[PDB]
This record gives sequence, C-alpha cells and structure tokens, in this order.
Amino acid sequence: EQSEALLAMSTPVTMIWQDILMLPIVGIIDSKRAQDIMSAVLNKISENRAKIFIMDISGVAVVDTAVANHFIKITKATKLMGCDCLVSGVSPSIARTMVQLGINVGEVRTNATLRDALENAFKIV
Amino acid sequence: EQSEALLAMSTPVTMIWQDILMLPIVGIIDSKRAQDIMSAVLNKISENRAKIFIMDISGVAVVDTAVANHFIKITKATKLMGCDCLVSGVSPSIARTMVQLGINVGEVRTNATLRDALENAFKIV
Amino acid sequence: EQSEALLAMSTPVTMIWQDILMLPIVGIIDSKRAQDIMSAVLNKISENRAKIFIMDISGVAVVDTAVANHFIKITKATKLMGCDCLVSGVSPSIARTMVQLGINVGEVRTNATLRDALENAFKIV
Amino acid sequence: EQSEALLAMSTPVTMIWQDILMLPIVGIIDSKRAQDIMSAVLNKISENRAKIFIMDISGVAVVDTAVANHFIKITKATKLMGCDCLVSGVSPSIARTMVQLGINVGEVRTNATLRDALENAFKIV
Amino acid sequence: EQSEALLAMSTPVTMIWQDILMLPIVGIIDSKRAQDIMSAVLNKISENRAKIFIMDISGVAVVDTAVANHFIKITKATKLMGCDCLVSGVSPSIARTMVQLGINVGEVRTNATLRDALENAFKIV
Amino acid sequence: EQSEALLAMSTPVTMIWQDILMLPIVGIIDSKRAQDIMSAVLNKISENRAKIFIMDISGVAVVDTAVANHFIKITKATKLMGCDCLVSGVSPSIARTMVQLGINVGEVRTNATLRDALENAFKIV
Amino acid sequence: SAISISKLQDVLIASVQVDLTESTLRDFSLDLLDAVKSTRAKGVMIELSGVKTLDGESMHSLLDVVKTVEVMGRRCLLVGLRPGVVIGLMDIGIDLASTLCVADLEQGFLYLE
Amino acid sequence: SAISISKLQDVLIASVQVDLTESTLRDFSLDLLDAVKSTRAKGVMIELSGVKTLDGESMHSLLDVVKTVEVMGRRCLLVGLRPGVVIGLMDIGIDLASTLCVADLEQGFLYLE
Repeated sequence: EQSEALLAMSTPVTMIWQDILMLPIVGIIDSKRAQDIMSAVLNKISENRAKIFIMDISGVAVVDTAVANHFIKITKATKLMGCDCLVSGVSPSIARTMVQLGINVGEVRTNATLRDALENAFKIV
Repeated sequence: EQSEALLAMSTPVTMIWQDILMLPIVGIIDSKRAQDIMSAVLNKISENRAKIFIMDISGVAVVDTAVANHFIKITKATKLMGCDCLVSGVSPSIARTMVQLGINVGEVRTNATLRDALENAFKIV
Repeated sequence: EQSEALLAMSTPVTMIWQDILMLPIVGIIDSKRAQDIMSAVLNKISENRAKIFIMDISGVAVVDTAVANHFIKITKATKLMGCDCLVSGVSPSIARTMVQLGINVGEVRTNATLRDALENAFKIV
Repeated sequence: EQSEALLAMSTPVTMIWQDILMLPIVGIIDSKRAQDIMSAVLNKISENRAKIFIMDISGVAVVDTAVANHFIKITKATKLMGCDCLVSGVSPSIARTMVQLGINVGEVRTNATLRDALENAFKIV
Repeated sequence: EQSEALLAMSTPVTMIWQDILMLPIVGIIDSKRAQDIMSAVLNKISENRAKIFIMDISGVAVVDTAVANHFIKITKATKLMGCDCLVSGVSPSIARTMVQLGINVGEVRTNATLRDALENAFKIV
Repeated sequence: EQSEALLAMSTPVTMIWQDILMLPIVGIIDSKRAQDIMSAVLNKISENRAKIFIMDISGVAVVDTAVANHFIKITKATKLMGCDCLVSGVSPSIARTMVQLGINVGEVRTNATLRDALENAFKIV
Repeated sequence: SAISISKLQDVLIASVQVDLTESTLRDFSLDLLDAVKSTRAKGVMIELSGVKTLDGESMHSLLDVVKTVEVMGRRCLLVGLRPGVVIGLMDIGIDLASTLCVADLEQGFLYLE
Repeated sequence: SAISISKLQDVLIASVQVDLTESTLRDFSLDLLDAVKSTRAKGVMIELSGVKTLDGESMHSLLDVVKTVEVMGRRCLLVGLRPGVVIGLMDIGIDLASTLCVADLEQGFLYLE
C-alpha cells in the first residue's frame, strides 16, 4: 500500500493550475521508482501537453548517487521533450555533494523555491 | 522511514508562492497521522502567518469514516485559527459516501481542482 | 424609588448626539423638583459645555401656576448662561392659560415639535 | 398618578424628528408595564409607520430577570414587524448579567449611545 | 502683601495679545476691591483703548449678593465706555442663584469658556 | 482666604483657548507656593494633556534668589514632562539680576509678551 | 492587581500573557472591560492570546462570546499555543465566526477596522 | 517571568505597569529589548510609564538613556505619576531632550515616526 501511496504522491506534485507543471519528490528514493516517475511524466505530458514543467527537490531527503543520474538523465529528457523542466527547491549540501561529484554538464534553468519558479512561469505566462 | 517519508509529504503540500497555502493528502490515512497534520498546520501557520490555506483531497485514496471527522473538525480548525481553508480537489463517490453519512454542518468555501482554487485566490489576491 | 425614577427621567431628556441639548418633562410637577432640574441643567452644562439646549414641554401634563414661574425664570437663566434654550413641544390651552396670565416678558426662540427644533439646530449647525 | 406619569414617559422616548424612533426606559420596571410598552409600540407604529425604531436601555436601572424576557421577546417582535429595533445605550454589568444568563439567541443590530445610533440612522437615512 | 498680591492678579487677567481684553477673577471677593477692579478697567482701557474686553468669572468662587451688583453695574459699564464686555466662564448654580434673584435686566453678549470667547473675538477680528 | 485667593490665581493663568497653556504669576512669592504651582502644572497637564504651555513672569514682582531656582528647575520640568514651556513676559533688571547670578544653563524658548508668544503658538499651530 | 490593558484609537488591546487559571481574574477582566466600555465608549476591541496554557474553559469561551456581544464591538484574537490550544479548542467546537486570528495580531485588523 | 511586550510595525511598545522595584527586572527588560533589537532589527521603540511609584533611580534613568542610545532608535515616554514622578525626576534633573511625554501615549508618536 505504501508503494501505491508513493505513486499517489508524484501525480499531484506534477499538476498545477494554468497548465503549469512541476514535480516535488523525496530525495532518498528507489531508482526503479524514479523510472516509474519518468514514465509518469511522459504520460502526464500526453495527458495535457504542457511546455511548462519543473523538477522540485526541495529538501531532497538524501543526495543518493544514482539519484542524480535520474535527474541528470531526467532533466535532459524533460527539457528536450520540448517540455521545459526547472529546479525550484533543493538543499545546499545536497548541491555540494553534487558539485563535488565534479558534475559539469548541467546548464538548465532553475529558480528559488516555488516562489521564484511561479514568478518566472507567470512571466513565461 | 516511510513514516518520515509521509511527514515529508505534508509540509510541501502546504507551502505555495505568494503566501498562498493548501494541503493535498492521501485519503486512507492514519487518524493519529491526521492529528500530526493538524499540528503541522498550526506550526506552519505560525511559521508564516497565512490567511490563505486550502484542504486538497483530490482523488482521496479512501473515504474513511474517521477521516471525515478529521476534515470535519479540521475544516472548522482553519477558521478557528482565523485562517481560511478550501477544498479544491476530491472524488465524487468519496463525496457521496460523505453526504450519505447525512453530514449537515458543512457550509465552507471550496473550488474546482487547484485551478479554480488559485483563480479565487488570485482574486482574494 | 419613583422620585429617583423621576430623576432618572430628566438627564436623558437633556442629552443628544452632536452636543445638541433639550429637556422634555411632565407638566404637573413639584416646584422643588423643578429646582432640582435647574441644578441638573447647571451641572449638565458643565459636564459638557453646550451652547445648544432646549426646553421641551410637549403635552405639558398640567399648566400649573408656579410651573410657569420655573420656565419663566428657567428660560431666562438658561439662555443667559450663554446656553440657548428653546420650546419645541407644548399644548395650546396650556399656552392659553399662560397668555391669559397676561405674561408679557417672553421674547425667546421656540420651534414646532422636536422636528423644527432640530432643523433649526442643524442650521445653527 | 405616578403610573400615568410612567406612561407619560414611554411615548416621548419613542418619537423623534425625521420619523426615526427609539425607546429609552428604566431597567427595574413592572413586567405588565413592559407589556404596556409592547402595546404602546404597536400603536405608535401604526400612528406613524416607522421602519426606524430603537430600544434604548442606557443605564438600565436594574438588570431584572424577566426584564430580559421582555426585550428578548420585544427585540424579536419589533424587528420582525419590519420595524427595525436597536440597542443604543445600556450598562455593562447589566450586559454581563445577561451574558451570564447564557443568553445565545441575540444577533440583532445595536449602537454606542444615541450618538452612533443616529449616525447609523442618518446613514440608513 | 496678599492684597497687593490680589491687585497683582487683575491686570494680567485683563491683558491679551492682539488688543483683546478679558477679566477672570475669584467669586467671593471684597466689594471695595471690586470698585478697585472697576478703577483698574478704566485705567486699563485708557492705557490701551480696547473695544474688546470680557468679564471672565469661570468657577466664580462664591455667588455673593453684592457681587452680582458689581458685574450688574460693571457689565453695563463696559458698554458705557462703549467698550464690549462678555462672560466667557462661570458656574451654573452660581447662575441659578443669580436667576433666582429674579434678575431681569441682563441682555449682553456671553460665550462658552475662553474657547468660544476667542472664537467670537477672532471673528469680531 | 488670601492663600486660597492666590491658589485661585494660578489655574486661570494656565488655561487658554485651543489647548494653548501659559502661567503668569507674581515675582516675590513663597517657595512652597511655587512647589504648589509645580503640582498644579502636573495635574493641569493631566487634566488636558497640552504640548503647549508657557511660563509668564511679566513684571515679575521681585527677582527673589530661590525664585529663579523654581523656574530653573521648573523650566527644565516642562521639557521633562516633554511639555513645552516659554517665557513671554518679564522685567529687564529682573533679568539682569538673573544673568548677574552667572546663570549659564538656560537655553530654552521664550517670546515678547503674550503677543509674540501666541504668534509663535499659532505657528506651532 | 497586576493585569492592565490600554487602547489605541477606539481600538481596545486586551492581552493574554498566560493562561489565567483564575476564571475569577477572567471575571475581573470582564468587569474592567465593561467599565472601560462604559467610560471610553469607543468601538474597536482586540485580544491577544500569546498563550493559553489551559483550554476547554467553555466558560472562558463564553467570556469571549459575551465580550463580542455586549461590546457590540470589534473583537479579534491572536492565536497562541494553537497546536495545543486549537485541538482543545476544536474538541470544544465553536458556534461563532465573528472573530479570527488577529491579521497581524494588531497591524492586520488595526488596518482592517 | 510575567513581564512581556509586543511591537506594532517597527514600533516597540515597552510598558511600565508599576514601579518595578527590581532594577534586576530593569536589567531583565534591558536584555529583552536588546534581544528584540537583534532579532527584529526594527527601528521605532516606545515606553509607557503608566506609573513610577518609585523615582530617583539614576540607574533607571541611565537605563532609559542607554535604551535610546544603543537602540539608536526612537524612544518616547507616557508620563505617569508625573506630580510625584516629575518632582523626583526634576530633583534628579536631566541631560537629554531626545524623548518626551508620548504625544498620545501611542497615537501621537505613532503618527509622528
């Protein structure tokens, strides 16, 4: 039930008024579950095509190694769908652990909390 | 961990840009956990006093009997704080099960999905 | 108790919104009680200095002989306090009994009921 | 004579310029006399139909138990005549004794002294 | 010394900026001293001819019988110079004692405290 | 009686239209009486809080040594209440006797007679 | 007695420093407020619950209700200890909606009046 | 401890309920105010002397002075018990003119800021 309870969590964290989309989630999570989320975003996008979407990781529960991978690959996939993705919320040591990985590819759009994210969206709007 | 993972879920489902607040959650949930959520809303309200807040139950997982009780007492609770609380998302048979309970007290404000809720909020805004 | 009940009557019949003042009372009344009223007006005037004040005798209960005397002396005293006094309400045979007394001194301001009195006051206002 | 002197008191405490009406009275009073006042208001209302009327109890002489009853029933009757009734003046412990009665029904209009009452009336005017 | 201290009091209670004049004094006072004040006003008037002057008796210390006489004759006197004299401050029972004297001649100008007196003066100004 | 006659003098020499205040007095006076005046000003200030007040010493009767002390401490005192106090009237040799005392602290506001004092006040007004 | 309260404009400023175990002090405050109402005659009234260590005084809730009604005057509450205050308050329930959290515990409804 | 104080806008509202015999409580209040200054960072500060049963605390006057100066912030006093407060206050004398009787003990300098 807790799995399905987990699955219950992602779809709301995607939907928002005015076709804006986003995706807050827990940081220490299963990789296969992340692939699930990957599948969820694709179907969600079909459900309502949205150029607007974001990755929210506010307070990521744990900065797992493969977890970056997901958002590494995930960020790329979402934006390049033609469906933009942004990081609005996150932890800093989470970020350090990331930068310390020597990560170099990232050059996407991000924001400060769901506050600056919406401001930008209502501006892309 | 899944508990704390649950606790991880409620605080984001409360916070929103522009001091607007809301609270989406799973419908079949523990009553003690709901009291936890009760406590969470109080502290959240202190954290940032917000006249704006909503109860979101979109797709309530299960229409549990005591669960109404929570939102019965809870809905009264936002107004008790002096805060506003609205129901933006929910299931219909969930509602029928409720009305069938012969529920009669409810006379609060609600909305259609997070769409009409924000519209109203940006109007109360 | 009825005395104090009487005393209860005069102070309200003096006070009015916007510092306007007046004094309706029963026509057949005790002379000593009238001196009391005399004392009441003085203190009332101190309480709130008012240039506006009126003597109301609408439907004077009985046109007593000494009773004129009071309002004779009273009218003079009140106006000359620098605190004007006007007669807004009264009976006609009451008046005849007065004129029949051969009364001659009166040359003060009066009005028709509390209606024309206020109109004038809101004009002196 | 003092009775009729009492009866002398209520009708003036009802009449006012511009068809406004009100009713100041002594707080410790006879219940049958209050029924008299009840009768007086009805006839007064016929005499000049007035949507404007008020109950004034400034400095109620004594907060008698049945006396509430009168104004309980009285307030209801007057307003529902289609002839509004307001409380402009009163004592506070008088009020406490009332609230302490656990009174719960009252939800009518009131005012601060004959000052805020007229202001409102000249606004309903 | 207290006499001369008394004499010290009247001349200031006469002088005022802008040639306005007035005369506050204690109510229970010596008649000969009042004649002194009479003399003082004459000289004061010469000193600076003033059409503006007032009799102030605020809180007259005691409503002495001969004391009226003074202000009776005295009031007539300002007019006699052609000077103006007004009563701005006084007590009410003081006034009653006066009216009770059956006083009838007074028909001069008066005011409410030094407030309405100046207002009038700045209007005669 | 002359004492109370003295006490009669100070309160009027304090009160003025438009909440302006001042205090003319005799120069050779008792020190304890001056403390009385001190007490009078405090109560007077409560009676009507006034930021405006003045010390008038026109024609001070005698430049007594301790008398300065009073106005020394007294002047400081208006400022101590936060009240304003000004010297509008005074004698010159009175002043010389003062300056000759080698007085040095004074740096407060003053005026020429009750004329320039009011002008300033109507400007602070 | 130590308790005291002052008002800005026609706006009263009642203040809950702590849960007043004394409902007698509750009565005392009620008396003070009625006295104030009689003298001041001003309309706005406010109350700040910094904390209510004790809750469930239906009588205190009643005091709150009478204070709105007799005053026939404005009435707002700064919610304190809500987590433990409100759950008890919610257990009590409420039949009124006149007052609410003071928008800024002062600044909000001062502005509002 | 019973003593507590709250602020509207950036305006502090210190309140003298009674003469605080405890200069230690004076120290306590000083501490609270400095703590408040550090956290709130707001500028306006006010103090209401409803009464000062005891006067001549040069140390308390000093407390008043430090409170204006360290705050580098606004500072006003509602004069209470002046007749007996001021004479003692006048016996003490003063070397400053920054503060004054609060214009409306709140409404006056609230407006003023």
